[PDB]
Amino acid sequence: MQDAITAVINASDVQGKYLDTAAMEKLKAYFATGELRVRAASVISANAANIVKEAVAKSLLYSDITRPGGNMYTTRRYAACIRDLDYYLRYATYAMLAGDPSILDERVLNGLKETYNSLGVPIAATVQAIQAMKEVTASLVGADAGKEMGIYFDYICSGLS
Amino acid sequence: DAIVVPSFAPVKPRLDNTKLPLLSRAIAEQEAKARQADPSKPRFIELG
Ligand SMILES: CCC1=C(C)/C(=C/C2=NC(=C\c3[nH]c(/C=C4\NC(=O)[C@H](C)[C@H]4CC)c(C)c3CCC(=O)O)/C(CCC(=O)O)=C2C)NC1=O
Repeated sequence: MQDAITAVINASDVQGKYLDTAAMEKLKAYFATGELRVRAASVISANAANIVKEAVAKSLLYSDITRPGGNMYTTRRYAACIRDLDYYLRYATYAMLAGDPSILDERVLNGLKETYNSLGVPIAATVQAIQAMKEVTASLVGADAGKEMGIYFDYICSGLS
Repeated sequence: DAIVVPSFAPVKPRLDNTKLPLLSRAIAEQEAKARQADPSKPRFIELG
């Protein structure tokens, strides 16, 4: 398992060395910014439904995707699409709290591109929907917290593409 | 003994039309306007 503090600990364990000053400083930075990250994460969870609604409205709705034959034409596909965005956001916020991009790669980005390719989901459309979520999440979270959230959101998009 | 005018040979034109400027504009317009929204119709969001 990987977290920001845990990854510093894991690197130190591989060395076998006692805690270095550089390791202490990096861990201190994680301790320092945890407050802003925590408050924003709570806000994200509270307004999670509104965020995915805003994202599909801004990117994935009123287009050919939701018009016939667009991989969202049916209610089953639409429900799976909003569910997929919801999972993307949930594991992304998990990782944003953790501070480490490794967690999302472990769960969200493990075979995700292959699965989407097999099912015929548009990779680009998913990426643009993720970016639209990034804008909405930045608006709700605020600039300081949203910038941190944006980095891990963008890591998810990079894994997809 | 040769025939100066043996027969008049048909020629295949080199320049293919529907690439010519006027038809090309019109072909673009008909295609693009068809893909766009249609005036005077009740249902337009249903169409793919
Ligand atoms: C094949 C199954 C299927 C259906 C049916 C379907 C419909 C559908 N209805 C939509 C919107 C909508 N649907 C309604 C529905 C209603 N508002 C009302 O007052 C009524 C009570 C009610 C209908 C009689 C509204 C208001 C919107 C627009 C939402 C908005 O933009 O504010 C949207 C999102 C906007 C878009 O088209 O991109 C879809 C996809 N999609 C599907 O995949």
